[PDB]
Amino acid sequence: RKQVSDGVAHIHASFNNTIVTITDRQGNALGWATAGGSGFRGSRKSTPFAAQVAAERCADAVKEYGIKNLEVMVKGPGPGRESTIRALNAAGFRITNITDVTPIPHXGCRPPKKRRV
Amino acid sequence: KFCRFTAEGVQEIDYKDIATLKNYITESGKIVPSRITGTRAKYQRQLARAIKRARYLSLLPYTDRH
Amino acid sequence: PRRRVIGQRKILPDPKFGSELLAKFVNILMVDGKKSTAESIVYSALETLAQRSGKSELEAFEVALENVRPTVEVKSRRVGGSTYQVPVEVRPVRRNALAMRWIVEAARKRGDKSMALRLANELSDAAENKGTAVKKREDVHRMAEANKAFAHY
Amino acid sequence: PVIKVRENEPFDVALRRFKRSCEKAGVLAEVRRREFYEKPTTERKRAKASAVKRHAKKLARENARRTRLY
RNA sequence: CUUGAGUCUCGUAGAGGGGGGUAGAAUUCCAGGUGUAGCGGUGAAAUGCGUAGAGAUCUGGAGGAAUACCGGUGGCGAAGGCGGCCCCCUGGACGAAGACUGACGCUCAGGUGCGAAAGCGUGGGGAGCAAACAGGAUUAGAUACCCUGGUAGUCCACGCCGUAAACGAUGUCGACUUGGAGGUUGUGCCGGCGUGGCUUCCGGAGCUAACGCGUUAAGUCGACCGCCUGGGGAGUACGGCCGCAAGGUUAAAACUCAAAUGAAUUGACGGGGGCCCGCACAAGCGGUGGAGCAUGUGGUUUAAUUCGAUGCAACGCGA
Ligand SMILES: [Mg+2]
Ligand SMILES: [Mg+2]
Ligand SMILES: [Mg+2]
Ligand SMILES: [Mg+2]
Ligand SMILES: [Mg+2]
Ligand SMILES: [Mg+2]
Ligand SMILES: [Mg+2]
Ligand SMILES: [Mg+2]
Ligand SMILES: [Mg+2]
Ligand SMILES: [Mg+2]
Ligand SMILES: [Mg+2]
Ligand SMILES: [Mg+2]
Ligand SMILES: [Mg+2]
Ligand SMILES: [Mg+2]
Ligand SMILES: [Mg+2]
Ligand SMILES: [Mg+2]
Ligand SMILES: [Mg+2]
Ligand SMILES: [Mg+2]
Ligand SMILES: [Mg+2]
Repeated sequence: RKQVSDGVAHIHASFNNTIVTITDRQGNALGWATAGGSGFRGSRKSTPFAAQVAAERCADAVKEYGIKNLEVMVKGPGPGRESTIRALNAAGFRITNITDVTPIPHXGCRPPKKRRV
Repeated sequence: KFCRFTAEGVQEIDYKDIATLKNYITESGKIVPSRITGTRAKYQRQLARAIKRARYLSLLPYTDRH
Repeated sequence: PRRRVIGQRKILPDPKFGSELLAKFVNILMVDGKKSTAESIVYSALETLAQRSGKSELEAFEVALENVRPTVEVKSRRVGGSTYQVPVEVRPVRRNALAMRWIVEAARKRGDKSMALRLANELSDAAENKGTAVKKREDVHRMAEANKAFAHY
Repeated sequence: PVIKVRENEPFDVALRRFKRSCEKAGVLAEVRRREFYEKPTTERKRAKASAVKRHAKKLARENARRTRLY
């Protein structure tokens, strides 16, 4: 439907999953995809290949907005950070920006306890 | 190295002197470690106090992402 | 082995066609050192397949081998107590070794009467992607592609 | 780390500038360090252990340039 | 009397303490926009959340707690401890030059005060975390470790408790006894040359059971205090004192043993590390385990079923 052509790509890259969301520059989600919804569970969901496929799919989903030039917000420590941007550049977008937006507390709240495994 | 604040007779570091302080913060806005700049310990403390003051008055940012 | 110095072994070419590949095929078909039996089976199968395809012996062979040779397989690598099927590219020597082995196994678990006719029919079906040997190629390829995410250790 | 894609700068080179800006700001190490609470005793202990073994490494080294191997 | 001790002048560094204020980052919740099928979690899952629109993303708002970077075997403090920034009140330490008092000192049973965390009382507060608890897993079981939740509590004020591997497992004060490299903070003389405080690492003699300590002594001495006298019973019982309570503190005996213990040595072992090797895996080919039979063995049987071998390394073995 509508035409925007200047989007923002948000990559939420956790240890367990990767979520790719494309919005306009004002924050409105045009489309999204996830590694865990792109045909990958458990040991496969948390790999850079599953994130690449998720980013493929999210590019394929926002096709009918004619998005042409993308900004990239990367958030989180997970495997799917680099691969997602390498697949956004491939899918057809002109990546104009790459920022890390991982939230860092300046102290903040007490984290959960250490796992004993 | 070469702590620049000793060589120039510095008594205080003057948070209002933003031009000087910008040399000691990164692009993120974090204070550069004295092991990188070679600032002497006393002046590193003066510099930290000055940067925190300048940040409070919105002369320097806390972060790159405000 | 741990040490590593496996100097390769001289294999004669087949007498009738002078092909090292066909001699490897005879060796893979041979049972109990009875090479004369295996050569007679292979030559009968190749002559039959060439009459039923018109092509030639050592070309219909390489056409059946072409549709069975795997391109990528999976090796197990245990990580978290459990295992990761890791895709790895198959070396051409191993491509042909596995193609020949799968063709012979398929022709063995067939229903025609003699081994020569079973091998001829398996080779004919492999030249159009219809036998159990190309089914094994397809299964191996789909496993490697289902594990493509793990193409790293 | 906010890298601007520059003109005629291909993708690979800007991506590598971004990877180094991140690995320089230590985003990933800060994230890993904030995943679980660490008791102050554990914090002080790992700090002291790193100091002691860095010092021991410099000392063993500067005596290693006083020993011969063959 | 002035050298121990102390006063004054001038200056210095400091997360020293008490009180108040404030800033930015982030979590959670609340409302709203976009958007759609997943999210979350794990070794793998499930519980849980989500089409009643979650997760993601964006705008606004509420609230609590903690202060990234600086940051440092860096600093301060009697110890416990103390970390954003600003102001108010306030303690100690150190230096330089002198002036002043004139042994005013050291230690300290009993006494008195301070004293992490947990905990207790009253009143507030409650984001995040999280004993108990609940569910999901794992397991032979799993009152656990892992997961999803979650209440005290963690925060504040006041009052109590008085204990910690409250550790340097090293009481305090004073004197003396080769060095080397740093850290931090003063100061004289001109980056170089001195002189003070505190501090980290190595190491000499000496000391030590050894490990190690080594001018910040565990060296050489002096003053005073505290404490020990085999292991277990037991820091327990009884009594006293203290405490709202939990309990703290002081503190036995019977009985029982011939040890218990420290350091270091040689091995062996590790679900410690490193480096290598073997049909050890991997890559392969053919088997055994099923059938019938041969043969040995166990067992059972028998008058006797002769004796021996009987994890690998006995079982077509002595034969
Ligand atoms: Mg967790
Ligand atoms: Mg006393
Ligand atoms: Mg408490
Ligand atoms: Mg209370
Ligand atoms: Mg209450
Ligand atoms: Mg829990
Ligand atoms: Mg005690
Ligand atoms: Mg302590
Ligand atoms: Mg200590
Ligand atoms: Mg003690
Ligand atoms: Mg020493
Ligand atoms: Mg008692
Ligand atoms: Mg009592
Ligand atoms: Mg094998
Ligand atoms: Mg059998
Ligand atoms: Mg017998
Ligand atoms: Mg016997
Ligand atoms: Mg015997
Ligand atoms: Mg034997």
